[PDB]
Amino acid sequence: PIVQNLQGQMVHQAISPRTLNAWVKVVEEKAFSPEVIPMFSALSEGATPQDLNTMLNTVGGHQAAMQMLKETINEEAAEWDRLHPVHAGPIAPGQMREPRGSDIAGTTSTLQEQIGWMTHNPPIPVGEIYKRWIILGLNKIVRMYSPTSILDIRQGPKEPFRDYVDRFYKTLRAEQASQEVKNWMTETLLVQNANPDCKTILKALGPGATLEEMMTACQGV
Repeated sequence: PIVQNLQGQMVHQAISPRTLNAWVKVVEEKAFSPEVIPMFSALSEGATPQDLNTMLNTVGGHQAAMQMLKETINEEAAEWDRLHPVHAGPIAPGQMREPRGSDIAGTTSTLQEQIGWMTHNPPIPVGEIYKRWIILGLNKIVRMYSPTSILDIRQGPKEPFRDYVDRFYKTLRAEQASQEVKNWMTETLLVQNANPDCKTILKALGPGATLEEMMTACQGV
């Protein structure tokens, strides 16, 4: 964010690696929970647009979510521009050119410009404005969740467990997800999503049941 020199200038300080590591941990752990939003807001306190983009690049592997954020950001930026039309005239020595939507998203603006806007009297709070757009995006992401690409693969009441396993793994293989997410899918979701009768059998197996043991256990259930 922004800090003052002993020589009095407002200068930029990169987000701490510990704040960044915390944010990446929140996303890893709190998948798409409403809980992500309040955390994002706490962790991004004081952030310039550059800092906010830094936080997002850190969780960019979530491509479907990043795509949703992009569309929200483009939409809000477009409305900002409608409300804040470009004015071609000269800028008075005591005025400051207003930011465009892309300046707020950090795309067409420099850190120096972001800081100049943020610390003006009164501010042009481009960090807070961009943060609101991101939050609009995050809310849309959580609200949409209720996915189908794995989560809605459920064993049928009369489905042979070997067929369910096949469907599950086929769906799994076609996804673009990190390995740690896929590991949770194979080790816990598969049982989680088995039918009532198979799940009860599966949950009564030992600590280290192999998938072949699982299929043996649930055969004709």
